[PDB]
Amino acid sequence: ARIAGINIPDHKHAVIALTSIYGVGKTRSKAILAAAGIAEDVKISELSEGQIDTLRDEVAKFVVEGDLRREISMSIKRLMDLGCYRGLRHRRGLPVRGQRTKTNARTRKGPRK
RNA sequence: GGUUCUCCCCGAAAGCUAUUUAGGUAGCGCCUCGUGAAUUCAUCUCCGGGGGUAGAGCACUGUUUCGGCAAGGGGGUCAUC
Repeated sequence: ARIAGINIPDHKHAVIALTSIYGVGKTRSKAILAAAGIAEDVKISELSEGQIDTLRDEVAKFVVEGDLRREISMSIKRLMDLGCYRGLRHRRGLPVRGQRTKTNARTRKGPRK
């Protein structure tokens, strides 16, 4: 299938296109392939009649899609409700990694203006 | 501006329209003289009408207050935005 989340890309290797499965990435790809006992030399283009099962099965074992994107974003407000550092820093846009906001932090403040 | 004898009858208008017209003039309206015509015309009563003014009203068009108060809120305090 195209499974959970619309589209699975094709005209490229199986592992690759599996990285484009909104919560599956570099490792996590070849880890499903290893599981499902199948190659990456073959593309997804070929979509095996075996691999077709394991698509939904192994992405069903991982927190992915809406499920993950829920939980994370539920927790950005969780701390926010409790007067946490991690909390308020999200509504100023600020980091939590001790980064340079004397100079940098132009992914947290947006770019130079 | 002035415009000269007499008697008798009826008797206006200062409105409208147009005008290089607005103190002019023309037509009409209104007067007069004559000739036709009509229970024509006029009034009044009775009978039938359409009316949007006066008055009144506040649905509508706007406008005004005052209670409540569906919604908005300016405004303050607080948070996470």
